[PDB]
Amino acid sequence: TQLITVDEKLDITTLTGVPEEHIKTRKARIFVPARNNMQSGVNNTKKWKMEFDTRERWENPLMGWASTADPLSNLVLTFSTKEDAIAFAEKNGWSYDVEERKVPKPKSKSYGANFSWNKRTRVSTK
Amino acid sequence: PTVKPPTARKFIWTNHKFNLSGTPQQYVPYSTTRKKIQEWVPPSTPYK
Amino acid sequence: LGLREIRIHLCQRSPGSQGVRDFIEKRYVELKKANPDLPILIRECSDVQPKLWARYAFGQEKNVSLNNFSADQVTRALENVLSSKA
Amino acid sequence: TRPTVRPRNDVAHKQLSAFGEYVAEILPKYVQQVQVSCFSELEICIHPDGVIPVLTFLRDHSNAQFKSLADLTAVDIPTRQNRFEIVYNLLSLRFNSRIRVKTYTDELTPVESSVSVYKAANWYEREIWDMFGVFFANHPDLRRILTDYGFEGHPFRKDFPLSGYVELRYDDEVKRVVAEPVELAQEFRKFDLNSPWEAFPAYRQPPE
Amino acid sequence: SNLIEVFVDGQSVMVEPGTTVLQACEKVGMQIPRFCYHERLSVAGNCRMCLVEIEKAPKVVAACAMPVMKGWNILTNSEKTKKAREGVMEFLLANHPLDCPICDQGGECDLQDQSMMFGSDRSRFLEGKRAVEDKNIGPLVKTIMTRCIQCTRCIRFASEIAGVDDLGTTGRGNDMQVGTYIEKMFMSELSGNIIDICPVGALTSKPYAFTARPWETRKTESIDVMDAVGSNIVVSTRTGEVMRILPRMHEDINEEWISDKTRFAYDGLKRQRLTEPMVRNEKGLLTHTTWEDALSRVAGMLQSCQGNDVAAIAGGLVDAEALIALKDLLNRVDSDTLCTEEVFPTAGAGTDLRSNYLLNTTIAGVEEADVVLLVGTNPRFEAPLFNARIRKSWLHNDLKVALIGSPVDLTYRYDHLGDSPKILQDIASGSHPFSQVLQEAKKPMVVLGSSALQRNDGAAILAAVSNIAQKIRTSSGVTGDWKVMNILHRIASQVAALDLGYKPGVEAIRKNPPKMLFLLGADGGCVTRQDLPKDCFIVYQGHHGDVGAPIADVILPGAAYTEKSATYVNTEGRAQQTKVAVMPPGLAREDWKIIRALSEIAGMTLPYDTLDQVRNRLEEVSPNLVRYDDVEGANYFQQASELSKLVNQQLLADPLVPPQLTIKDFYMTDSISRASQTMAKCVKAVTE
Amino acid sequence: TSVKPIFSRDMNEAKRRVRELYRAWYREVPNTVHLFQLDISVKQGRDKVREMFKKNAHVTDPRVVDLLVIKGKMELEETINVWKQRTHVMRFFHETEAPRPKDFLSKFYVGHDP
Amino acid sequence: ALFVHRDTPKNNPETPFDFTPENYKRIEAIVKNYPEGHKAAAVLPVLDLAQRQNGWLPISAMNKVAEILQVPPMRVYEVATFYTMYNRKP
Amino acid sequence: GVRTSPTGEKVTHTGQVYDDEDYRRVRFVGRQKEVNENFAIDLIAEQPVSQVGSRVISCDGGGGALGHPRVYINLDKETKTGTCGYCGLQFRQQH
Ligand code: SF4
Ligand code: SF4
Ligand code: FES
Ligand SMILES: [K+]
Ligand SMILES: [Zn+2]
Repeated sequence: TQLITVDEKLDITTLTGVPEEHIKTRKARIFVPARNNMQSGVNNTKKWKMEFDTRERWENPLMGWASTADPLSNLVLTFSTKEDAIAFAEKNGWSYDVEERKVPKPKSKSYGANFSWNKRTRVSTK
Repeated sequence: PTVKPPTARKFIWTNHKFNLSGTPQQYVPYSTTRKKIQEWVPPSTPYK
Repeated sequence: LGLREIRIHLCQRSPGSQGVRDFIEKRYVELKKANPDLPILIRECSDVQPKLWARYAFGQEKNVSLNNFSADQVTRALENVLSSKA
Repeated sequence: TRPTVRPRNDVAHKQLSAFGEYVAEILPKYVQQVQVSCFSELEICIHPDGVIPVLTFLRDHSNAQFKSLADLTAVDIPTRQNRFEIVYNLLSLRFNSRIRVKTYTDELTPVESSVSVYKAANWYEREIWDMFGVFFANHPDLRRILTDYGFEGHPFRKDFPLSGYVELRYDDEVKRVVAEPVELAQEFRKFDLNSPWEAFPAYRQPPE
Repeated sequence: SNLIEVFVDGQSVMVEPGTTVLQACEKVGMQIPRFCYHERLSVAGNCRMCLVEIEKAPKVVAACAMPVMKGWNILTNSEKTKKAREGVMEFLLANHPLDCPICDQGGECDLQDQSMMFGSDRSRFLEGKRAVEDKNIGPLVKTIMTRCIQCTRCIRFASEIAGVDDLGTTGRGNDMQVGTYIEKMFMSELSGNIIDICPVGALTSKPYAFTARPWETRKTESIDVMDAVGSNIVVSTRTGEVMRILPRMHEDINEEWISDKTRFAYDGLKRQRLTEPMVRNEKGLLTHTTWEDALSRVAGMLQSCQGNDVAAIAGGLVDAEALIALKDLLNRVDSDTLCTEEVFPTAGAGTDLRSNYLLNTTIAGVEEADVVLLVGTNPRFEAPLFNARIRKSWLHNDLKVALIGSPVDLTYRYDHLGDSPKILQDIASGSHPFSQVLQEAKKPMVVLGSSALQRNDGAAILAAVSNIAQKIRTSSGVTGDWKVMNILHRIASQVAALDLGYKPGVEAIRKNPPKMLFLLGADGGCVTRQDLPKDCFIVYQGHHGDVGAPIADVILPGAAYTEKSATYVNTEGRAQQTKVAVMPPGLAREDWKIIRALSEIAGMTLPYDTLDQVRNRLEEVSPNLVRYDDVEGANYFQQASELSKLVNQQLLADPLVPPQLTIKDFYMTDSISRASQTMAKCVKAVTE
Repeated sequence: TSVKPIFSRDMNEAKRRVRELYRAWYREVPNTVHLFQLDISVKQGRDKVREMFKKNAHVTDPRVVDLLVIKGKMELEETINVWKQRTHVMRFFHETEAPRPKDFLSKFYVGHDP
Repeated sequence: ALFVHRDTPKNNPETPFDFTPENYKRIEAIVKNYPEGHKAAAVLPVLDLAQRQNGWLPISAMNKVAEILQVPPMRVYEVATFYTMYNRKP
Repeated sequence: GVRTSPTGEKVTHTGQVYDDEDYRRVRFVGRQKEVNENFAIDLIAEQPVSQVGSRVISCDGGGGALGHPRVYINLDKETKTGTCGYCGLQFRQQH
C-alpha cells in the first residue's frame, strides 16, 4: 500500500516552533492590497497578501528609533489565490479574516460624450 | 598643504579636535527630533 | 424584575424566517401600540436562523429559537416573553 | 542588440532540449515537466518517488555521467500546497553540462534521501532539514547542522520572521547566556519597493 | 449578445460595442501606459502615451479614446508601439525639471515608473528647459508647476467631480500653463483628490510635504469616521507614526476619493491627546494617576448607582465594540439610559426597524435613481462623497435633484423648492408641482438629513417625509425592490448605536438626571454640568480633551480610529472594521478594554475578553454588525409608516436650515478636526 | 487524503514511539542533571519532560507526531552526547524571563497585548 | 507676456467696465446666432466686442462676459489667454 | 546661531532641547551635548540675492558635477525671489 489514511485537519502548529503567544493571539489579514492612489498602475494588486495585526511600536530611549517586540510585524506573504492563503493560515493555526477582491467596475468611456448636443456631460473646456 | 592649500570655507573648524572618546568632551547620542504627540494640558482653573 | 428589550432576528429570504416575516407584516403594529415604551429590535440579516432575544433587568438575557415557526408560534412565544418578566 | 544584450547560445539550447526529450522518454514514470531556459539551462521536474531512479540514472548512464552533485537546495513557496521545492544541481564532467532536477514536498511528506547516489548530499539535505524542516527518510545522520542546539523552527521558511523569536544575552544572575523573547531597539523597516507597473510583458500571467 | 471580437496581441476577446482599445487590453490583463487617462474622468487624449499599433494600420491610435472596431489585432508590444512610447516619454521628460530627490512624488511617481518601464534610459535634450511660475491655490495643495505635464486631470476633476470649473489652461503651446489665472484659492470639499490624480509632483500635499517617502510607509487599510459615508482609506504609517491618509478604491462608497477633512485632519490626531488617566485632586484640578486608581474611583461610584442614577452619552466617533461594552456594563446596573448626541426621533417605530434610520437605497443606488428629493440636508458638507455620487448621477444620468431647505451650493443645479416644511405637506397632498414629478418617477429617492432631525419638530419632519415616500411607493410605478425613504446621517457612531439599541438624543437624561454620567467621546456639549445635579460623577472616556474632558471627574484615555480595530457602520447599514495603524499614545488604551476592566473592578464582569468575543456579543445584539462590507436590506416601511401615523406631531414654522452652509463650517465638526492645525488653516483661509 | 507515512501507519505505532521516547528522556534526566551540573533536581527536570510531552498532547495526525518523535530524538541526541552546553539545557527553564501577566486586568495594566 | 494675472490698480476686478446699451443690443444679436442651450458659443464675439469698446481687456470685461453669458470666469480667462488678438495689456 | 534653554541646555538647529523634567538629560551629565553651531538656515540667509537679467535662470550649486542637479528657476514673480530647491540660493530678475 505504502499510503496511509489520515482523516484529520492539517495542523502543523506544533512543528513550526512559533511560540503560543504568536499563534493563538494573532489575527492574519488575507486581502488583495489596494491600489496606491498616487499612481495608476495596477500590478501590485494582483496577488493575495497575508499580514498580521500591528502590535506596539515605541520610542527608543537613546536614539528615538522605533523599537518593537513583535516578531511578525514585518511578515508579509504572497499567494496566488485566496484559497491557498486560507489553507496556509488554517495549516499554521492562525486566526484569519478575509477581504474579498475589489475589482474596478467596467466603465462606459465615450470621447464623443464630451461634446454632446443635449446632455450635461459636455466638457466646458479641453 | 604648504604647497597646495586646502580650499578655505567659513564653516570648516579652525581648531582640529582629536579623538575625545573617554573624556568629558565625548559624543553622547540623542534623538534630534521633537516630541511627536502633544498632550492635553488640563485647565488650572476649577470646574465648579 | 421585568422585561427591558426584545430583539428579533430574521432573514429576509429564508423559508425558516417565513413565520417571523409573517409575524412582522401583520401583528407588529398592534404589538408596538400595545407596548409603546418597549424597544422591539427587529434586525434582519442575510443567512441567520430566526431568534428571539429578550433582555430582562440586570443584564439577564433569555434566548428563544424561532426557526421554522408559523406566525402563530411566534405570537405565542412572544406573548410568553411579555407575560413572563422573569 | 549587439553590445549590451547577452548573446543567445542556440547550440546548447538545442542540445539540452534534445537531452531533455531523452531523459523524459527514458524515465516517463517520474518526469513531469522538462523545460529549457532562455539562458540554456535544463530543468527536469519529477515526481518525488523517483528521486533515486532519476538521480541514479543521471549519475550512471553512459550518455549522462552526472557524477558531481553541485548543489542541493529547497525553496519555500507558500502558495503551493507542496510548498518545498527540492532542487538538485548536477554536473557532468564527461559531457561538460549541467542539469537541474526539481521535485516537491510539503511539511509532512518525506523525501527519500539521496546519499546512496551522491555522498555530497549528506550535509546538504541535512541543511535542508535544518532550514526548512523537510525530513529525508533513510538518512545516515539527520539532525541540525547550522542553527543553535536548542533552536525551534526552521529559519528559511518564509513565514519565519527575519529576526527570529528568541535572542540571546549574558545574564549575570544565573551566570549563563540566556534566551529571552526578541525585542529590537530599531525595528527592521520594511520597504515596499515593488513598482505598480508591469516590467516584463513576456512573463504576464493570464487572467482568471 | 452584440459583443464584437477583437484581438489583443492575437488573443481573442469579446468586448461590448463602445469599448476603447485600453479597456479591451485591460480585459486580457495588460495595462497600457497613460498619463491623462483616468477611468473616472472624461477622456482627454492629450498626452499620447497610450499610442498602440493596430496591425495592418499605418498609424498608432490613442487607446484611451479610440473605440475598438471588429477584428482589430491590438499590438501592445510591437516595435512601433514601443517607439511611440519612447518618443512620447522623451517629449514628456524634455522640459521636466530634475527634481526627483526634492519631489514628494518620488518613488510613487507615474512619470518615474513608466519612464523606467516604457521610456528610454537617457536624454537627447541638449537645450535649456522651461520654468513655470508656481500658483497659490490654497493651504492644502502645494503647487510646483514646473513639474506639470499638462495632462489636464486637474481641470476634468474640478469641472466634473468637484464641480468647480475654476481651474483651466491659460496660454498656448509650450507656454500653456495650468492654473486659475488669478490669485484664487481652490477650496472644494473634495479638493485634495487632485493630489491623488496628479500623476507627477506638480500637486502634492502641503501638510505631508517633505516628511515621508512612499517605500518606507506601512499601508494599513482602515475606515474614515469623519462622516457617516464610511470612506475606505489607507492610513500609511512610518515607524509608529501616522504619515498621511490615502483613499482605497470602493466602487459602492467613495469610489476612489475622500474629502479634505478625511485627508487632512490626521494632525489633530497628534495634538490635544488624552494620554494618561486623570482624577480630581483635593483642590479640584485634574492630575495624572494610574489605571488602578482611576478605574477604582469610577467603579466605586458605579457600585453606588442603580436604575436612572447612571447614564451614558455616546459621542460622534465611537465604535460598536465600546458601544455594546458600555451598554452591557450599564445594563448590569439595570440602567437603560444610554444616549447618543445626535437626536433621532423615537415616535412610531423609532429605532426598532432599521428601514427608518438607514440610507435604504444605497450610496450606489443614486446611480439608479431618476428623481432625488433632498430634505433639510446640505449633503455637500454633511456627506461629501454622497454628494459626489449625486453629482455623478446628475452628470451622467441626467438626474433631477430637488432640495427642500436653505439654498446651499451643491456643486450642481437643483430645483430649489423652498425652505419651509409645509412644502413636505404640499408634496404629500399633490398640490405642489414637484409631487407629480415624484409620482411619474420610475426610481424616485427621497433623502432626509439627520441634521433636519435635530429640530424640535424632527418627528413631524420624519413623518412627513415618510408620508411622501409611502404615497409614492405604494401607489405609483415604483417596482418594490426599490427603496424610496432614506436618511443621510453625518455621524459615524450613530447607525451602530441605533442598531445596538441606544436611545437617540439626550432627552432621557434631561428627563431624569443621573448622579453619574459616562461620556464616550461626547464632545458635542449637549449635556453640561448646568443640567446635572449638584455633584454628578462625570466620567469622560475619549481620545481628545475638547469639551467633555474639562468638566469630568475621572478621565479615561481611549484609542482613536487609527489606533484600534473597531466596527463602524456607515449611513447605509454597511458594517466596516478599522485596523490598527498605530498604537494609542502613552497609557491610552482601547475603549472596550477600558469598559471591560471597569466591569472587572466593579465586580460585574462582562462575559468577553478578546475582540472576537466582543464581536460575538455584537452579533448577538444584531448579527449584521459582524458581516463586514455587507449592506443588509431592511424591509417593513409600511409598518413604520403605520406606526408614524399614530401621534400627529406638528411642524414648527422655522425654515429648514442645515448647520453647514458654506465651506467655513465644514472643516471643524468633531474633536479630531477641532484639534487639527491644518483644518485651522483651512478655516482661516476660507474666511479671508 | 492518501498520504505517504514517515514511520507510523496509524496512531498506535505513533504512541508507541512517543512512549519509547519518553522512556529514553526519563532515563536520561539524572545523567543530564549530573554531567551538565545543573542547579535543578531530577524531579524538576522530569516534570519539565512531562510538561514538554503534555504540550503536544492534542495532536491526532500520525505524521506530525512522527516528526515530533524525530525532533525529540534529535534533542535527546544533542543532550546525551555533550553537544548542548548547560545554557541550552537550561533554556527549557525560563528563569530570567519575568512572569507574564495572565488575566485580563494585569495585561490591561501593562500594555496592548491581548 | 504673462499668462497669469495680478491685481494692479489699473487692472483688477473693481476696474470699471460696462458695455454701452447699443453694445448690449449687439450682444443680443450675437447670442441669437447660436442654438438655445449653447449661449457659451458667444464668448469669442462678445469678448471681441468688449475689446473693441475698451481697447483692451481688463479683468472686468472677462468677468462681465462671464456674467452676461452665464459661463464660468475661468472659461473666459482661457479664451482671452489662448487667442493673440485679445489685448490683456493696454 | 545656537540658543539656550532656561535649563542651560543648547538647542540644535532642529529645535530639539530636552525639557526640565525629562530624565534623558542625565546622559549629558558629566559629558556634553554635541551640537553644530553653524546653522544652515542662518548661513544661507547671509548669501545675497543674485541679480540676473533673464526670465529663467539655472542653478546647479556651483562646481558642475560637484553640485546638485541643474534646475531652472522662473523669475516672473516680482514680489518674491526665485529660490533653488536644492541649494537655497535665491535669484531676482533685475527688471
Ligand atoms: S514628478 Fe516624478 S519625474 Fe518629476 S521630479 Fe517628481 S518624481 Fe521626478
Ligand atoms: S498639475 Fe498634475 S494633474 Fe494638473 S494638469 Fe498638471 S500634471 Fe495634470
Ligand atoms: S492616455 Fe490616451 S493620450 Fe493620454
Ligand atoms: K501628485
Ligand atoms: Zn541650486
